[PDB]
Amino acid sequence: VGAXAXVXWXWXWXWX
Amino acid sequence: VGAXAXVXWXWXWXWX
Ligand SMILES: [K+]
Ligand SMILES: [K+]
Ligand SMILES: [K+]
Repeated sequence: VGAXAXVXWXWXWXWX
Repeated sequence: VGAXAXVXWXWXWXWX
């Protein structure tokens, strides 16, 4: 849990 | 739904 790549909030593919 | 900012796969804070 923290910052980097995977899932959660930020930049990439999913929902606005 | 698609690319840009929000929730889902990619970079920023969460899990992975
Ligand atoms: K992430
Ligand atoms: K999106
Ligand atoms: K995201």
